Amino acid sequence: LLDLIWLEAILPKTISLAQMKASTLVTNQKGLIKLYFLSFLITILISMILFNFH
Amino acid sequence: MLYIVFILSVIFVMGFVGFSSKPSPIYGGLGLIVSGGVGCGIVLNFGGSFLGLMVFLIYLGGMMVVFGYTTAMATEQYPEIWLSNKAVLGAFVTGLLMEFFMVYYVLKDKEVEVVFEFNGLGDWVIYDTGDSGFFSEEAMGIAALYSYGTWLVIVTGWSLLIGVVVIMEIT
Amino acid sequence: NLMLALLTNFTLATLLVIIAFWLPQLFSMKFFLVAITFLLFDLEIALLLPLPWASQTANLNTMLTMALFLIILLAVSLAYEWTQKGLE
Amino acid sequence: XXXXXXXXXXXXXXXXXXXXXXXXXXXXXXXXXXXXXXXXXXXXXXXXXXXXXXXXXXXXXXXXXXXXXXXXXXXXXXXXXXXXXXGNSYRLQAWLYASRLLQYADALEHLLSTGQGVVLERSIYSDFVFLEAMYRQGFIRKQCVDHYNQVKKVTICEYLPPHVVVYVDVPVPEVQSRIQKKGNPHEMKITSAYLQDIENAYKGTFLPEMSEKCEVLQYSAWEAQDAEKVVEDIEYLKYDKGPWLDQNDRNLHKLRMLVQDKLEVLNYTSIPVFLPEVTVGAHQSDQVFQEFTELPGRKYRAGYNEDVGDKWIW
Amino acid sequence: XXXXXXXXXXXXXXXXXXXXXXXXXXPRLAFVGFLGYCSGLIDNAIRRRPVLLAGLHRQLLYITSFVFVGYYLLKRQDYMYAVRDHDMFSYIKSHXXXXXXXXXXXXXXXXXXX
Amino acid sequence: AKTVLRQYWDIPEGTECHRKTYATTSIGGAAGLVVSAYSVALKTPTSFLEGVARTGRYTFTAAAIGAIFGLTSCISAQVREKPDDPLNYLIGGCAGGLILGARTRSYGIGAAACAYMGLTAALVKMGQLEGWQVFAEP
Amino acid sequence: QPDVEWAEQYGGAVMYPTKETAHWKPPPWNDVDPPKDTLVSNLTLN
Amino acid sequence: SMVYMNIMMAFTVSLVGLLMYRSHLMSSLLCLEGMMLSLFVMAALTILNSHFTLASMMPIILLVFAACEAALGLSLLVMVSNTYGTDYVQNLNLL
Amino acid sequence: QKRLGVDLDRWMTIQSAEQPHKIPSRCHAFEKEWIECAHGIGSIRAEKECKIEFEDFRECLLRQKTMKRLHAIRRQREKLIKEGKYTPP
Amino acid sequence: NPIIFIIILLTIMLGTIIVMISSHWLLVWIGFEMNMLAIIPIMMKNHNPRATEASTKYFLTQSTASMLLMMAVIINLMFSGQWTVMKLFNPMASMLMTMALAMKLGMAPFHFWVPEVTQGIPLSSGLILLTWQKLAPMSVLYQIFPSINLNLILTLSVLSILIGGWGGLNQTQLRKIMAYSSIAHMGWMTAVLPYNPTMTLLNLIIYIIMTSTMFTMFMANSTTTTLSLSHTWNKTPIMTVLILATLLSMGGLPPLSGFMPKWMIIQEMTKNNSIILPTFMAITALLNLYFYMRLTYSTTLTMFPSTNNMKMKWQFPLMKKMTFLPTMVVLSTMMLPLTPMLSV
Repeated sequence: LLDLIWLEAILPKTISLAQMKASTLVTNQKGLIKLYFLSFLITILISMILFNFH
Repeated sequence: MLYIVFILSVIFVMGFVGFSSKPSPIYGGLGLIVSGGVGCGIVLNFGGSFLGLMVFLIYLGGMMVVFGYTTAMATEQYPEIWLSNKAVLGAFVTGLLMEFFMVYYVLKDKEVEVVFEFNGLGDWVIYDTGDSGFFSEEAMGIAALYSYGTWLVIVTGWSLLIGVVVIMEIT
Repeated sequence: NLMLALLTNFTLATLLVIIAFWLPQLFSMKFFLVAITFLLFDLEIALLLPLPWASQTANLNTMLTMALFLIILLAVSLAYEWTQKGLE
Repeated sequence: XXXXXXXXXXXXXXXXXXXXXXXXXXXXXXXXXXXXXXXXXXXXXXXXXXXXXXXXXXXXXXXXXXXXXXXXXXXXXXXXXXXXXXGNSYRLQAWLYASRLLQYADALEHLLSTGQGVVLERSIYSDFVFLEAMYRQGFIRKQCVDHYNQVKKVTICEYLPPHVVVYVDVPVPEVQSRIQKKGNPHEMKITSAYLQDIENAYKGTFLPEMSEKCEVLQYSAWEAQDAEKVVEDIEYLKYDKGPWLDQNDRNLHKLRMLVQDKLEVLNYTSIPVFLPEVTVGAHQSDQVFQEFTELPGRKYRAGYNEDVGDKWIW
Repeated sequence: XXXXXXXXXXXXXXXXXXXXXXXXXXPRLAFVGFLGYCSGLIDNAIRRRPVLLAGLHRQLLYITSFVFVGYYLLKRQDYMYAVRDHDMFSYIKSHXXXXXXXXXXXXXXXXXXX
Repeated sequence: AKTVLRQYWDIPEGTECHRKTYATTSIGGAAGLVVSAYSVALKTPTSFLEGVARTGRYTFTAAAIGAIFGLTSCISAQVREKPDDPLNYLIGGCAGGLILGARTRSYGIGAAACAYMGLTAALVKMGQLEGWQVFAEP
Repeated sequence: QPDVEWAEQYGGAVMYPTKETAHWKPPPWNDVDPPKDTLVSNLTLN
Repeated sequence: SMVYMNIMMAFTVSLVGLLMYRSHLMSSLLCLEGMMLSLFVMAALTILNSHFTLASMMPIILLVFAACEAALGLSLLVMVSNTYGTDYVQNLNLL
Repeated sequence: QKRLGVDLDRWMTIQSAEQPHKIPSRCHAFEKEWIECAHGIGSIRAEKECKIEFEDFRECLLRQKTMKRLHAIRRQREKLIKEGKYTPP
Repeated sequence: NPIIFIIILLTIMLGTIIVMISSHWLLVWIGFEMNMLAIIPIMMKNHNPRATEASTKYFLTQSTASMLLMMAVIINLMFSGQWTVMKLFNPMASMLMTMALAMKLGMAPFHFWVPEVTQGIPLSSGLILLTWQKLAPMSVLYQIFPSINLNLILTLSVLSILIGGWGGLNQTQLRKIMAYSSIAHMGWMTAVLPYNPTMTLLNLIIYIIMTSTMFTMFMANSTTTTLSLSHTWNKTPIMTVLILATLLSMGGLPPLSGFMPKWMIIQEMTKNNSIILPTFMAITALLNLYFYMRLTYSTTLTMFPSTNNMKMKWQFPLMKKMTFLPTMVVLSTMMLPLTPMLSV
């Protein structure tokens, strides 16, 4: 229970969730210049509306 | 009658709507002649004899004329009507309504703006220039000189040497 | 007026088209290299345009070395056009 | 850094009677090999035919590597009595294709620097004929053919000219009788179906070679063994519409750099894809690398070597 | 200081202030000199040559280049640290009000148990 | 806007929470719209009919996280004493990560990372003291 | 020791097996060759 | 002040035009001309109203360099139509 | 500049300089104030002492302070419809 | 490409000098365009269908980016008047200026072109130029680091190591791993700019040398992880020790030179009372290490890439500074403690 599973489950907890977060960037967006430029539309709006700076 | 430059600035934006919208490179190409030719009047009204006609010589009678070749070299597809296409008409109507709604606010002087700067009226204050100089007048009256800016002449000549050499090597 | 002078020519030009229209009732990429060189030379012409209108107040000795310099490189660009341009 | 501003330049002191000639695809029996030796009357240099020990024929120093040191399980006598499952089969032919490609690069390097006519016995544009003949019978699996085609598309396209002069010999179907009369006993008792398919595949190899506007001359068994007839035919025939006539400044300089280095030319020859008849085992690779380093030939490699040469420390 | 105020912009070494005296046979110079010898050991690993230590005698070029550039690089190090301290001491002398002095005390502190 | 974020710090000083719950929806809503804007780059099928469908699932759930977080913080403040504590927001942080398991029928994921989400939510109110600074000049 | 089966896991494809984009093929060894054809090539006139 | 309010709004339309793509690639280079056209009006008026004399040469130099990017980048457009059939932003191989 | 120019000079960049002719800039009276204020290092880096002189320089190019002033006069002149209004010109 | 190829390469070298020695805002625009017209031919070279796609993607994402810079140049005529590259003055101008610089250096919302452009180069010599081009807009940022609003510069640094730390995980292409290694290191570049201008340029000195050593180790042709795998057993075994040493230094590890920039980035940031931001920098730095960790398993482990074809002839590449610079890239921890002052 503990000395092999539960006490181990601190760093494998930050690997199983880390690889899930890793897959959401590499395999995400199957090529296409179209998709990357659609995301740049939002980034300017975040800096102007969502973040209060000028 | 009261305004001279302000009427031409509306036609300037009017020609620019066919760029955010996609009306093919044929009709989209036609926009730069409309916006360019009227755009000269915006420059010319405040002054600049040489610089005002440079748009006609390079931007209109050089830049877009080379763009006339490329439309035939790549993607010709026999020119089509820019009204039947989906989302193209939607982008055109939303493009004009962003500017034409501001035109209605010009009346009663003050208009609402996204920028912090106010517009007000500015008809006689639009030029905002006195007589001052008489003989060899205007800052744009002697616009370009080889003296003082000697370094700028060398690099411009260097960059135009690159263009001829590089484009020949690609093909 | 310049605006009144220009618009009169175009409005009479449009009217001539309607006369004929309304009244009666019953490949190769070698051309591209020529077009590009036109643009690149005309920009050197654009830099060499002020010469008769510019040289009035500025010092001649400072200008002489710089004025010829643009034309020399304009010939060097044509010197690169001699090392096999093509069949054109 | 590469020097092009210097006196040594491409196209200069070349092209005038310096074009490469090839006598390739002439059955299992070496009939083209004898005629190529007499064909070096007009040509300056003549190259030997490639075998299993062809890459190690010059390489570093004189003598060739012994059996396992050169390539693991590679013998021409072993292919005569070919066995299915665990053996040579394909990995000998992949080594044979790599060896012919390596000697072609050096012959092209000999052609570009100092204009001399080099005649090659069996070129790289003849190995696919030798593979497809064995494919008709149950010897090579379908997956190994796709491994061959991937190397074929990459390595060939990098070299600009195929061959200016091509010699294709079509002999009688009773060529096996001529092979039995030969001095080699191990080469004897070869399959008649493989030799017949080799002549059939050569018929569909000369036509695509002629389609690329390369000069080809056909010679029969009665027309074979002639020095005066072969030399006069090549000299009279003019090169036209071929891909050999390329740019002297841009094209010739780029092909020279790839042919100059042996490691650069064979860099694309090794495939990342794994195959059962390709020897993937790392355990055998570690022992082979240890024996090659312990060998008195290369050992330390590149010019300076202890107990072999050693001229100066600096 | 990052931005120049008294020092001249774009210098070969310093030239404005030369009096500092560079280090002679320093332990810092010996480590950069060791790396010059170390670069002449792993170069024979790239181009396969017999013996890393007892191989080609072009190693002298690698040692000298690390020493020559390193001597100039350490000269700037002694210069820049001096200017950093010079502007620091001048800031205290000119202002005086920013710096405060305190000496000799008898203050009670909390004692820990166990 | 940073002015919306500055309003969030002024309310918990007293006892009133009726206007605090209304302010929490705008924080979670606007932050959800950022992720909703990047999801358009994934290429949506057809037009408008499925375009609103992708924006609907992302924005409504993200606003729900902030709204419950604002509610649970005030329930934990009214019950018992103590004005502001990292332990007080840790209970509210667990409830915010609990509703992620209601999005998909799997019972875990949100409940599996409930301690992970609860600790990170507590870290925001760990920096109410002078000890923590996100951005600084001198 | 690592075998050929271990090398196929880190082979040129997507490093990470694909979730949605798996149609993208591996690139060639020394710069890919694209379409040889799909061109006009020589004009005809009557 | 008043004239600048319209051409700044014209600048934002040309900015979005660069960032927008639907099938055709030619629009971007047309928008690059328009962006430099809108910058040309903004530069000229500031020097013409508030006199400089020396600095009035700067937009003339700007006019030259505007065409340099609109020719050397325009030359790359033709190279796409040599490799592919017609110019498309939809037609790309890189990942 | 990350690397400064030594010996040879190629500038003519800043406002209020040796002009092409004898003709001066339109804001040259206000241009001199900003140069004379920010010539020292501890003036623009602090940006508190030169606050008054910069705002007068900002008034010259944009003319925003004069535009709002003329806006109030022109509106009030329009507001006097069917009322007493001054006319002399 | 004969003699004139060196001249084309010289104009990139001369192009950065124009950016380096500058006082005029239009002069750096000329300097950026000197690079624009000179990198594209080396991006093409052999002319490939993948090279045509990469060069067009390199042009369109960068030419529009520099056009946003020219707007900020023209706002410097409308507001503040003077043509000097000392301060940005207006907050309205800075918003368009910093985003134009982010299109080349910040990368957090503008990374999209990098993994496709870096992969699209057919030659190893073109890989050096993209890691050398990043020096040019850094000279601009070092000039105008005050006045610019820190709220929308530090977001370009925090998010970049997040997308850089996840964007290399699902990549086997060797050029693509180094493409996201840029964005990961660019977060450290756009973090020292608000907090003390020094060591920001030393971050380049560490990075550019470390990346130039990396691609020159790939002069023996390798484009994928599996193609770099067959190097220990079939090819030169002693060469892979230097590949191991450079990859270990790419991530944050103390006995190597690559930890020495990471020293002062946190040190100068902690002096400005900020603790919550440098903590996030250190945890995301672990994600960067993972790509190099998997790539060191081509050098340490067996992995079975023996193959039938074997090389006996000695390899002779270009290798300009592939022997002197890796020695500085492997060990400079004791060599450079006081050298922070020497750079700037």
